Amino acid sequence: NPFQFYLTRVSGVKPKYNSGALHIKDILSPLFGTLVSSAQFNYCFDVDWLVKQYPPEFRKKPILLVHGDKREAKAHLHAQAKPYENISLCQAKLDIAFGTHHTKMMLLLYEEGLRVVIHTSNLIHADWHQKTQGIWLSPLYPRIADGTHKSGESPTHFKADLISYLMAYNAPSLKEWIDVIHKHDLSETNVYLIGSTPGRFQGSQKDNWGHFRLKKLLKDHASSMPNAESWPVVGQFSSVGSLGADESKWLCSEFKESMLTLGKESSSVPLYLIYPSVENVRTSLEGYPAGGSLPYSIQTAEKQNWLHSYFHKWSAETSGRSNAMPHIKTYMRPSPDFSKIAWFLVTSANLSKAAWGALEKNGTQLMIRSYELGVLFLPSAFGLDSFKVKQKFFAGSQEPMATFPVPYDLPPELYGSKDRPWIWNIPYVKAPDTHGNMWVP
Ligand SMILES: O=P(O)(O)c1ccc(Nc2c(-c3ccccc3)nc3ccccn23)cc1
Repeated sequence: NPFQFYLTRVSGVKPKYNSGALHIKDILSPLFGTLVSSAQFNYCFDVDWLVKQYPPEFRKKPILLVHGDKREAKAHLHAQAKPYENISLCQAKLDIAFGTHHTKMMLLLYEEGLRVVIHTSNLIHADWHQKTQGIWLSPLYPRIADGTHKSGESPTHFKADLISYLMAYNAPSLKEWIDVIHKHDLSETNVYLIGSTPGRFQGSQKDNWGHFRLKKLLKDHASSMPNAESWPVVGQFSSVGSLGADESKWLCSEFKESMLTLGKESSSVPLYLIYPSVENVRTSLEGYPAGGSLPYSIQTAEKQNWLHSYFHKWSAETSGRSNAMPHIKTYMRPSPDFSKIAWFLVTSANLSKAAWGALEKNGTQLMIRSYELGVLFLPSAFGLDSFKVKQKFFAGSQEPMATFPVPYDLPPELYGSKDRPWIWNIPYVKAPDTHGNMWVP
């Protein structure tokens, strides 16, 4: 397949639903390359667990942890890392309040080349155990020969765009990785990078990041079709920020407007949001503890009850993962009958202004609080007008280079009248979960 989009392994499901899924130990195995060094961009790290995921023969190779922790949290991460002299740390600057470093990415330097992994899992055991998570695996990028002058650039501009993303950190450890990337040929890359970095972007930088980056790519590299107003937008996420007192403040104004863009010419578009209900969490493989990875607070939720009328249950029979709670985030543009999609994005970005950006200064400036990263699959980058949707995620299609593996069921199913969104800081004591327990925060 050309897409190289994988789910993580889920413990406990039938083997047929893990055939072609990847565990972290698979990604780091010597079969993927002879490791020289690596960078692990993430939010949360269990360092002892992380080192054990590397092959024994690679556990002393240099590792850079790129994180956003401050104050006592930074001290704790440093203390986790101090027993391993091969581990260095980069604290990503977060100079706007309430910002986070959420990007999940591995840079893997090998004797044979370079690989980039952009994915959705924290580097802790629980995120790779029984959750639905997404992975994009780059090709093995070969080194450009000493003395050869070539760009190594792809038609999607991925190499320069990944360097631009890393440049935003202004970090010496990441300039070293920028120089590694310069020395490699990334021209086979068929996805577009969509990043968020903290800042206030105007003018020539407005389109670099967040939802304006998405808009710009959709304007330049997608085509509008007849009855485009009938093609829904689907967003699927594991956390919800404060979106405002009604849908016009952000969600259905600037955010939906960027996501419905197609092509360069100048809304009734249905918007489906997929987010686990309480019942989804209760009956999940993990039970109520899965809700510790579904941060949606009651203080935020009670200020935006209008939002929950957009909410659809998690369902993933197609991948055997209805009970594997989602920590993947995805956004896509299906056709009215959900048989095709115009594009697909897998990203770290949840449904929040901090992640996607909020317009300021009379619509002239996009303000972003966090670091995020995802990859966009556009049909034009594969020589296609649209992607067919794969009927069964792990099955064998007649045209695998069309046929995009959407990991959950379409159409999404609206919450029922008795469903409620998972809210992680109130108790649930009416019905026990799959392990016999209640939820008492
Ligand atoms: O639907 P199928 O293809 O007929 C089918 C496939 C597998 C099984 N049994 C089964 C399971 C399992 C069964 C239920 C739920 C979770 C895991 N795990 C293993 C591992 C090795 C061998 C068998 N295993 C039964 C029927």
